[PDB]
Amino acid sequence: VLRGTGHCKWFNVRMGFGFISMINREGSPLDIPVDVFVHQSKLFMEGFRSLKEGEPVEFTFKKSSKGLESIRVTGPGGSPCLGS
Repeated sequence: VLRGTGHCKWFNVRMGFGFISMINREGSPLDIPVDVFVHQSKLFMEGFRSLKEGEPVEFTFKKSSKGLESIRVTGPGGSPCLGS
């Protein structure tokens, strides 16, 4: 279980998932961003779960055979995500 921070790259509510651009990993700025998969079920917020393109996020994630995958995604300071 690693942590990172960055921003929603895209999120498609019809698909129920999207990607986060990670720009900081384990507390270190990255020289090139790396994307992280995010499914609606992992979004920390009340009511309908989505992300808005560009919204800033903090998250835990893991490695898998299908790229990096988020475990739990919040807005800044662990606050709820905003969504679209």
